Amino acid sequence: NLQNIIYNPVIPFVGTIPDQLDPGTLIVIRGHVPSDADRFQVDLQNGSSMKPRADVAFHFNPRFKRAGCIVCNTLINEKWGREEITYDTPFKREKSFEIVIMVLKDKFQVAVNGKHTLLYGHRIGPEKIDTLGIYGKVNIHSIGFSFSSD
Amino acid sequence: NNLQNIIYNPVIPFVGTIPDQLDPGTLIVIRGHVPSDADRFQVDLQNGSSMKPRADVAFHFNPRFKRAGCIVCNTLINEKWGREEITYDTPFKREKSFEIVIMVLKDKFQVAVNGKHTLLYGHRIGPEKIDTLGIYGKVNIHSIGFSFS
Ligand SMILES: OC[C@H]1O[C@@H](O[C@H]2[C@H](O)[C@@H](O)[C@H](O)O[C@@H]2CO)[C@H](O)[C@@H](O)[C@H]1O
Ligand SMILES: OC[C@H]1O[C@@H](O[C@H]2[C@H](O)[C@@H](O)[C@H](O)O[C@@H]2CO)[C@H](O)[C@@H](O)[C@H]1O
Ligand SMILES: [Cl-]
Ligand SMILES: [Cl-]
Ligand SMILES: [Cl-]
Repeated sequence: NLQNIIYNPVIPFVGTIPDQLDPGTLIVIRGHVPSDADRFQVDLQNGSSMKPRADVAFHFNPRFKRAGCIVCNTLINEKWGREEITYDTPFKREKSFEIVIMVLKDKFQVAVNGKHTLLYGHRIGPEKIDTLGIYGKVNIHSIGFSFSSD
Repeated sequence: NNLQNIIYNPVIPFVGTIPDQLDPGTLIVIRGHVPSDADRFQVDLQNGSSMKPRADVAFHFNPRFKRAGCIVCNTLINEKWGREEITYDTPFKREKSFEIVIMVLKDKFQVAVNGKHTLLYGHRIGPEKIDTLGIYGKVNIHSIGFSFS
């Protein structure tokens, strides 16, 4: 059911999501971490404004320093909320990945390389998300959606 | 019989509490028969048993028998149905017995009937929210049991 919106995008990438993130929607992102990455992020946004910065419903932020971790959070009206830090991370420098974000009624579920990684409860209604951004030190092969509606 | 909380010949419609969480690898095993004149039946994995307002249905597994037959799968959230996922390759038949095995995975249900893979259904509600098994419609149930993880 997977409809890619882009292949091999320049980073940072900001694109419109062409349908609503209804429960059962999948987001699939394939890419590769450069050898000298410190971090990258996948942001599910309400719009693409820079000034002031668009709300980030779901900020998914792998960080590579020390033992590595993933930080998840939400940006509302240019303020970050409570960090949810996952210390069990599958990402590594100079390694390829496939991220699958499953949109559920109450939360996102993320799996990497076919293995569950983390959950993150909705803080912004997922119906408000219309934009996906990818930022930081990462190579992206593809970004696709499997919409519930299709 | 390694199954757990086995019930025979429940009264239909059946609404029962699932006796443990639907963790990955959990099985729900339902043996029964399709009446000769069935239109449809359903197996519903529900968040509670409220009738009004109607409990959320994480997984509605709905064999339909008109025309060439099919299985409709869907989810009910806050009393509204989502987009149907229709399986046209259906193993069910009027007057035929079945054994349904629902395997719960972290990201989907995997359903087999009489030992044959039937369909996949990706989660729309987290399966940890499911505490209730409903069986409704034109169907005969011989047994229900579970294999937990
Ligand atoms: O919360 C996501 C957000 O983190 C910012 O950095 C935080 C940092 O994670 C924390 O350990 C420190 O105590 O506060 C910092 C200031 O906000 C990042 O700057 C931002 O890009 C997001 O990743
Ligand atoms: O989707 C499950 C749901 O279907 C309802 O019937 C649908 C029907 O399948 C569809 O063809 C039509 O467009 O809308 C009907 C109402 O949503 C059933 O009423 C319900 O019991 C479930 O089986
Ligand atoms: Cl940021
Ligand atoms: Cl949920
Ligand atoms: Cl119904």
